[PDB]
Amino acid sequence: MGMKETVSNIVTSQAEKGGVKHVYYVACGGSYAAFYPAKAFLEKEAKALTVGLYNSGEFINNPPVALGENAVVVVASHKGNTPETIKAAEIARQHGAPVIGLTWIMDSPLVAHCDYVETYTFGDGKDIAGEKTMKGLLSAVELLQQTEGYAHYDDFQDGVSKINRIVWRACEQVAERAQAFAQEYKDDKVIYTVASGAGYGAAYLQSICIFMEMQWIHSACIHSGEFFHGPFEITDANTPFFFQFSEGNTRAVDERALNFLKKYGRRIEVVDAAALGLSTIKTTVIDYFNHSLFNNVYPVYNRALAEARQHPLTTRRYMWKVEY
Amino acid sequence: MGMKETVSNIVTSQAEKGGVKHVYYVACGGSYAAFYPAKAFLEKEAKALTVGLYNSGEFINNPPVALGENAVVVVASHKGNTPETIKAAEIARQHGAPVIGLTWIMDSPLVAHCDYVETYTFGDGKDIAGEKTMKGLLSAVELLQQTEGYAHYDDFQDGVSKINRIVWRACEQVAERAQAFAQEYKDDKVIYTVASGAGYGAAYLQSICIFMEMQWIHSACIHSGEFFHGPFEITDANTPFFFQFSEGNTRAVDERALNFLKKYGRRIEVVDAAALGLSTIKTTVIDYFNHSLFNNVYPVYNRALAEARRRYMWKVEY
Ligand SMILES: [Mg+2]
Ligand SMILES: [Mg+2]
Repeated sequence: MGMKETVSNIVTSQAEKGGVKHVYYVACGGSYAAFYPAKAFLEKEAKALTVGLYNSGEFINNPPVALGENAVVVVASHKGNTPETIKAAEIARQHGAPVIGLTWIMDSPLVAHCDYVETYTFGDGKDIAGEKTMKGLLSAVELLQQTEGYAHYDDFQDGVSKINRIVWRACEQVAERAQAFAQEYKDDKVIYTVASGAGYGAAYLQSICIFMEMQWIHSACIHSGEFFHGPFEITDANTPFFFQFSEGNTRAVDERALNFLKKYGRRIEVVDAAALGLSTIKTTVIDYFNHSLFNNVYPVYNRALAEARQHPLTTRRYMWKVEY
Repeated sequence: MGMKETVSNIVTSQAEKGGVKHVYYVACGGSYAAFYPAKAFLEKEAKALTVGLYNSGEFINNPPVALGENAVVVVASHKGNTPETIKAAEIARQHGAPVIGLTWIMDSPLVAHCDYVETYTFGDGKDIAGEKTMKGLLSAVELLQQTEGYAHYDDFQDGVSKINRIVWRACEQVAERAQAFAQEYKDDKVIYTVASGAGYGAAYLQSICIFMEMQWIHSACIHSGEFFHGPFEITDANTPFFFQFSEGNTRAVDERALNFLKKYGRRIEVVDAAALGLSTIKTTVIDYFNHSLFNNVYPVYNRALAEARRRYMWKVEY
């Protein structure tokens, strides 16, 4: 790891200042959700490190008081020119926090405001062990490991060594179902997403990818636990559900939600990490690999849906500059 | 006992165990959203205390390793019978974490599983200074004050002393707009909510109230700062936006998002904290009072909407 080395440098420099006590992940768009696994990892595993996950806009208007020499700030920007994210790195450096930047473009303006820069694999055919989300997690595993010890580091590196094969085989495996999925939902206008736990970020991104295909109403990305309380999303609209079924410690919540939806006869596309072979990653760390699986399989489904859908030229279609 | 005394007993009791290092807020449904401000408070203000906000089902299936003698867990259930929340209190005591319970029902099962119980004001004419969201926050302000010190404790107490009158006055103030809102939106099926910062919880809860009236599609509750980066929730559905315009540190984020929506000719109902008298609270602490304000003014709009308008008969968990 580049990350192992980076964190080792940071842990050395800040020792005299009282150590790393706080980690802040800061990004917008698809870079924000990509750090959700790092946030979930530190919340689950840490005893003496705090973690905060911020949109760049909220961070620079309302930075925490702990921002200082005992904080590390990890910023991400695919192209390295998001103005709010650059200001975050700058505000961090002016408070004496070391900044790690994550970017595809090493020339970018962002780089000039980072103490350390890490890049990632990108595009069709990429190695998943080196992708943006995995680098964000590796920052968290190395900060924990090098400050207080991480009981399951070797299981984790075992996981990193398996995820790429798992994902490539999963994408092949969903191909026929994706086609059928496309025919079944090509005439819907709105679809809900459901998820829980450390892969939720991937579901949130998928909810926005569906929105970008369907372009009608941006629907709620429902946490699985929330069906059992108060209102639930079953009405005369007959909206279908795109259901992220996780491996790991929140699988029991997901199963309870899936059974609920089944008792109401809903239309549900289930995408099950267990059915896609995640289960060879050990129980200790499998929660943290859900995101990399789903986020790299959903494009197969999204491509099929797009291709199954053609629009009259009388229908206005929208495009955006989306932040990877 | 009240929060000040309850926290003193905890600091005393965990003194010889390493003291209190982590706070977990754990609830479901409306009680989850109600602890958003507490979480926001500790993440902004604490240098040495960690904070987590969990739904009970998540917490009981995936509890943090730091759950133990240096954690305080604050659980809330209005009727004190939500099973997941009770299980959360029990798991927390079994790990040796002091458990503070918030409930309206003082003989609920939940009380059997907490070390301390606090209650709150509820119902029309309640004192806002004692409402559930405010006891959540006060738990956080006392935890911070008695462990680490808090620079704005007195400003905070001042805010607490003002919020009741601010709220009941704002309720009267919006009454006529609420009627006009109900007429402009009575034929819509879906409406988005938009908010930022320490009061996001109240917008989330409003998203759920709108859906309970409209009963078509549960739409996104949009963070203001996500309208700076595409994609944007602007389509030919022409969905309107119920916009929570906060006072305090993220008011500039809100203002940018509102100007964007205006530039796009969207249909927007603006509820503005600065228009509704919140600005009497010191800017050092005003972020934390947005929730109490919006949460208590929304009902006026919601009742007007329902009046102006087979049904699903969902019950809310307060
Ligand atoms: Mg629900
Ligand atoms: Mg956006």
